[PDB]
Amino acid sequence: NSYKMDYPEMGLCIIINNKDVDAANLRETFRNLKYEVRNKNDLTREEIVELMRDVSKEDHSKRSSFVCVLLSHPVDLKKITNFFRGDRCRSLTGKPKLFIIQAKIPVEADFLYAYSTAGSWFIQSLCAMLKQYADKLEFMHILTRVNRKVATEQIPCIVSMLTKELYFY
Amino acid sequence: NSYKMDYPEMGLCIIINNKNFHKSTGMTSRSGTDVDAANLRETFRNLKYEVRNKNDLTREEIVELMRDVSKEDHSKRSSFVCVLLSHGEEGIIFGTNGPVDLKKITNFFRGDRCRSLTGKPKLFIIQACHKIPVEADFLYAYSTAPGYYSWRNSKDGSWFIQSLCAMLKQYADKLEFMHILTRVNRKVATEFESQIPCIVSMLTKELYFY
Amino acid sequence: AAAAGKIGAFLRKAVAAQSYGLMFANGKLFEATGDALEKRGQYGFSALQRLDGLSRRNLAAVEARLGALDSAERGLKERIMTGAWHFRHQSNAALDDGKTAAIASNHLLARESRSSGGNTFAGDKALLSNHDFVFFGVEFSGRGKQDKPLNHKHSTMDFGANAYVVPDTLPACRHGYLTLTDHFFNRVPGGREAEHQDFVGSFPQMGAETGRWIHEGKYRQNAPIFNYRDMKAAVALHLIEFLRDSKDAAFKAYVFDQAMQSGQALDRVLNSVFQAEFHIPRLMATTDYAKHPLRPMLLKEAVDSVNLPALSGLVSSKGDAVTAMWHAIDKGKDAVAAHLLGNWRFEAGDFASAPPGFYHELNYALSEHGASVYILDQFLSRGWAAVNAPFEHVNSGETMLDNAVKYGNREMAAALIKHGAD
Amino acid sequence: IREAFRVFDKDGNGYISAAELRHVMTNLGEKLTDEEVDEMIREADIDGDGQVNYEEFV
Ligand SMILES: NC(=O)c1ccc[n+]([C@@H]2O[C@H](COP(=O)([O-])OP(=O)(O)OC[C@H]3O[C@@H](n4cnc5c(N)ncnc54)[C@H](O)[C@@H]3O)[C@@H](O)[C@H]2O)c1
Repeated sequence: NSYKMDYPEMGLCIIINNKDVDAANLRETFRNLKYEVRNKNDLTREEIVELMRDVSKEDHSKRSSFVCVLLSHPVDLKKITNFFRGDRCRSLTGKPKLFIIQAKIPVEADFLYAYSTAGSWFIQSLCAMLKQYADKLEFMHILTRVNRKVATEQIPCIVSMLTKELYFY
Repeated sequence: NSYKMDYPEMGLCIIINNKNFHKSTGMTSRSGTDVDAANLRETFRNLKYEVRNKNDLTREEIVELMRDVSKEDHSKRSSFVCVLLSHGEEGIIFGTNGPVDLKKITNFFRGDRCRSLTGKPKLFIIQACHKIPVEADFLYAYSTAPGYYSWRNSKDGSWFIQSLCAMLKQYADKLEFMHILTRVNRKVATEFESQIPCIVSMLTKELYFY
Repeated sequence: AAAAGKIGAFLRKAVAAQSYGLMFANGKLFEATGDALEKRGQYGFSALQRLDGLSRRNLAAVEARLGALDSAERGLKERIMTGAWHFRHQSNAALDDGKTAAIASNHLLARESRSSGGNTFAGDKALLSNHDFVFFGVEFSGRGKQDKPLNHKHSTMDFGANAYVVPDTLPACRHGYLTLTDHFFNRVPGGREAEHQDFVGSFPQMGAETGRWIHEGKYRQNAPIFNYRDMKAAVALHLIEFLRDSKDAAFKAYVFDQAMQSGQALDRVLNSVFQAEFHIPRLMATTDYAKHPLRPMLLKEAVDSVNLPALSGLVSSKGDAVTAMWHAIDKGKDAVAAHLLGNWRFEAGDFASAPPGFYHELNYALSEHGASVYILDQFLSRGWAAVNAPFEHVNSGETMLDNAVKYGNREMAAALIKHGAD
Repeated sequence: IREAFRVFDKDGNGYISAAELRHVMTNLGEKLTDEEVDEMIREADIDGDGQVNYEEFV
């Protein structure tokens, strides 16, 4: 059925900010979900590919999921997703790897890239629905209501390969 | 909210099936495919759809009939489904004569140019063998990279289509739509893989076939 | 008198050369790997000796990879290369002729009027071009040819419902070649889908090694081929190398204790590690064989591989007559339709709806891609098909002449304009 | 090479040495099957099949 989301400890939520209230908005809303938040401030144009590579080196087996909010404004994710393929990152196997991006898609086993338009409308709606509805609807439906709110007020494009449902409770 | 598919009938279902290909382009025979269109026609016509099967279309016939089905009428229709079974390799569907990009097909169904179909689903099931056009209420579901290496015991059908038809005949009455496409992802991943379908969703509401 | 033996063997050598020159002139592996010969209508003994040169290097290369071996496996290499082998054909056609067996290739059968329906595809005639060979599956049990074949299936296909077992002492086998897998599908089935699950099931954690291990992973398809001389050493010499790179208890349990019982404890060992295949040249004819009916034949394959004596025994009422006729409508079986049109008396009301298992209407099936013109002519000029009625289910709005002009069938477009109007 | 050249004793003449006599000798002297003999005769058939012209087969 759904993903089993009750590990002893919850996965990382490394928020790679770049260049601002949305970053603080994201930090508070993902802290409420009992995550581990790691705010990284402005980086270079090549930034730190080792930042999440070193994340793929620890033991995530006690961590249930993973989130990488790449909030930016020239490094592709193909050289970033490759660290979490599940074979060279066997620790993160059969468990969600969400990539919430706002400014080529690599097909993999369990990924979800919620790419959006170039606080902004996307983040404000994204945090609000998680504040309200993150008790009955799965992650798909919160992304759908966020999809409705942004266009009706230039649209999010969910791309998912998850083999199971996803509930945050 | 939801799409309120309480209109007097649901929309159309259009199936494009290409098996025999021009030898100039250099394509395989691709046998064991007419069963898929048989499953798909019975499955979609089961709910409420008017299935239109179209075997072995050309490079221009695919474009022309879509421009014909786009501008006919949909004011009494609730949805719209399109299915493509071909021998494309890239994110483009190959016609029997020449490759056709997916973008041209969907330009006729935008809310700008298909105001009879606005605020309504426009499903697109693609089974190749991803230059997505962004537009609200669309939904594309690619399934590329077959090749599980069947021996001279040739494959009867195809994993994605049979899984899609199987899970949709019972579950598509109380279990949403994106809750079904994930199960199609799971069944292909677990029971078949000893590459995987993608769900590029831009729907602004939910979809219930009941 | 006895001098006719030299011509009897010289010409049998002569006929085998041409089926080898074809494969070493056409095909792409032999072009890319340097094993190609120049194309010519009349081949010589250059084609035959090239198999000897190519088989030795295949044997030498796997020989060098192994050391001097030990006395433990002498009860393995010597056991295999001194046994008895019996090949098995398993085809659905009529190959008896009373007390002979005229099994023919695909090129010979298609050279003249044929009764074909085999399992060759495009690419096989292009990548390899080995269609002038008669294929067999090997049995290593060494029992009598008159007892039973205990391996009813090749890699995955069940090629027929009548096995034709032949001893490997036949004079026609001396010019074939052996390949440890299918020559075009260089992949052993492994464990989960391999037959005889009661054997592989009892022995786990080597089925992964036998799973999909390809052979000669140099060009990913450059399959090894061995002579008749080297076909017995290689199945055992390769078996040891696979054992050497393996780790289990079946390594020592039933490979070095089966040497005393070379029956079901040796046939199932070699038929699971490898998937053997023998390729006799153009034609194999002998009076020394056996026909074992494995399973009763269905009606579909009695139509595809045209077998009229069996087909006539299968049909009992007109209900099966139309079903057999619907099978002949597809596949373009001209000979089957003519046979059925002489026995039963049909009517246009019979061909009004596609029977279960058929996905097209009568007018579309007659004008399909590979459909036959003879059946179309016998339907139009018999009051059974409406020439100008349009399709109503698939590609609707079109007529038969549209199909003929799309697929480029001048012999069917001319037939349609004549027998009808369109 | 010469042994197989001169083994064709039943020749009568150099160029004309088989006609259809090859069909006769194989099925009368050994136990060859006719379905295979005729295919065997199909090769080397230019209606006279000269012996020397068929020794360029090496
Ligand atoms: N038959 C086998 O046991 C076997 C074994 C190993 C591999 N294969 C592989 O599978 C493929 C199948 O080859 P195939 O053996 O089915 O043959 P094929 O595709 O080359 O065509 C031959 C067909 O003609 C039939 N036939 C032979 N003599 C006939 C006759 N006198 N009258 C009427 N029909 C006659 C044969 O039964 C066979 O059905 C081969 O290309 C080979 O790659 C087959």
